[PDB]
Amino acid sequence: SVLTFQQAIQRLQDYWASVGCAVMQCSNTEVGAGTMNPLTFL
Amino acid sequence: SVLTFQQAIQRLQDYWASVGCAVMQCSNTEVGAGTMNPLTFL
Amino acid sequence: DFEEEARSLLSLWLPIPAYDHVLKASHAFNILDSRGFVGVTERARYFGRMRSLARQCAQLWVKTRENLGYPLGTYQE
Amino acid sequence: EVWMDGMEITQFTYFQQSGSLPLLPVSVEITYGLERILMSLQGVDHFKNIQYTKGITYGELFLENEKEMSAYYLEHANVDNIQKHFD
Repeated sequence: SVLTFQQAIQRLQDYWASVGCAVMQCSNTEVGAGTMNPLTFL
Repeated sequence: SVLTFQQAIQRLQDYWASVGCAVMQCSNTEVGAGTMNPLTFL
Repeated sequence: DFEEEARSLLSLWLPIPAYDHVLKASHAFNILDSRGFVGVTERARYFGRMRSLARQCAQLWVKTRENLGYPLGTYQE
Repeated sequence: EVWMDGMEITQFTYFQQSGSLPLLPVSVEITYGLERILMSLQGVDHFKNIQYTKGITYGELFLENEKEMSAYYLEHANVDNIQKHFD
């Protein structure tokens, strides 16, 4: 087997790292959603 | 080839997860070090 | 205070901190809505102020990046 | 502290006080620093050449944040709206 939470991240990151995406860290200030991050809006 | 900057993390935090450490996320307040994060001083 | 600071920073051609302050300005409005001390008439005022600040902050990043020559690349067709 | 080929890369500590009350049991703290390691493991002298992922560099992500947060923390930080926030 049963998937756990801390390895779903490890499977969702090493996959998109092979397509060509560049994985980065999370936000810094409390974001009210998942879009207002400066890494996506700007 | 050589280790890039994200592979360093993607290997450190899975090795230290094979040993048995939980893998949390950082905080969301500005700190000067790590030993003052809420979950290693408290 | 955060709104005024964001406006002042944006007037100095400093995009990243100006937008950073907008996030902690917009968090305060949500926490105010959570408690329940925002009426039905101030909602429009708050939304208008926030959207005006966001609109005038967004069109500064494009003007800031064009002077650097677009180091990452350029899209055609 | 751990020296790999002359470079200090890591600190390694057993804790004994925290706050002002003694510890029981004692903790072990290991703290890697991941930009003083990557310059050694890669033959690079200036951080803005560290390869972040295949294609993109570290400078080309964090350079202007390094450059214009310095002007804030260093010259233009309003210094009374911080003296009030402290209290």
